[PDB]
Amino acid sequence: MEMEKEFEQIDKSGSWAAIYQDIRHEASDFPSRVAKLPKNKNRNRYRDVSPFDHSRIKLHQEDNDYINASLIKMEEAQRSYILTQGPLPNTVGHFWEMVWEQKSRGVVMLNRVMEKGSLKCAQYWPQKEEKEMIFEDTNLKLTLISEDIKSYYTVRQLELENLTTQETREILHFHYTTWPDFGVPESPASFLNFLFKVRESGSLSPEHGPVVVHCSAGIGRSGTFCLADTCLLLMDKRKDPSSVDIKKVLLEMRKFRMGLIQTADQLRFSYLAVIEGAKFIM
Ligand SMILES: O=C1OC[C@@H]2N1[C@H]1CC[C@]2(O)CC1
Repeated sequence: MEMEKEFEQIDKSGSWAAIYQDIRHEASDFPSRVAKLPKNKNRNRYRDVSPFDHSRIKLHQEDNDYINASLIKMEEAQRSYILTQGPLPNTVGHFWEMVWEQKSRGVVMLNRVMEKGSLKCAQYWPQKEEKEMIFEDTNLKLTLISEDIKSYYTVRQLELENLTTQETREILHFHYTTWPDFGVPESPASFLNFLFKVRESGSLSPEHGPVVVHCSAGIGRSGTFCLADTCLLLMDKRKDPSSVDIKKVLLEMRKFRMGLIQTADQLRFSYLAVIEGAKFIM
């Protein structure tokens, strides 16, 4: 079925939970043996969210190459994404090592450091120009260059220096700051505006490594971001945009990381975002 009228048909019939459970039943199950090794316990935020072995990002290190991060490679859309958990106190150096080694231009953050009165990820970037951060375990230096605070999101320019080689690179930090502590946004308008700002920066384009996108677990809000982006790109590429099947795209993405889209409300919000976004594109 088309999307907008399939949407109204699920609303009128109140069957979002059943649709979402079907997706959960059909989703891929691949091994995640490296994630579960005892030496990696303090590298995982949640015991039930792990990268598959076949798609995990490897650190360029011989001691321990493990990070909780997955490469989502979308062949028809010609887009790739790295989805990862919010960094932990003992993985902030690994996080920036990955950004460096994968040649990423942009980092997309969809959570606040504290939500619901608890810490959802480490404070992993510097908050003042004159107070830079050094990660001694991976030999990187990170400096805040500029910050632009808007009503729904903040964009930061960062300098990452590989201290072994003295090479430097400019990284863009796109921070969506207004996702509610509970539920999903009422309108997709600010989320779509944010997506378009990330696109306009070059951070999603083939002349760079894959964008790094995270929330707390790296599957819920993060899944919504890449699902909406890929569906909109396919609607532009194809002769028949009504042939784009959001459930099929989501199942394709779940071949590369488990659990993408965590609730039926996040599934409905993803439909809403793609529907509204397709009208603005034209
Ligand atoms: O190989 C790809 O690339 C992208 C996904 N896919 C097939 C199935 C679902 C898609 O979204 C479109 C066709």
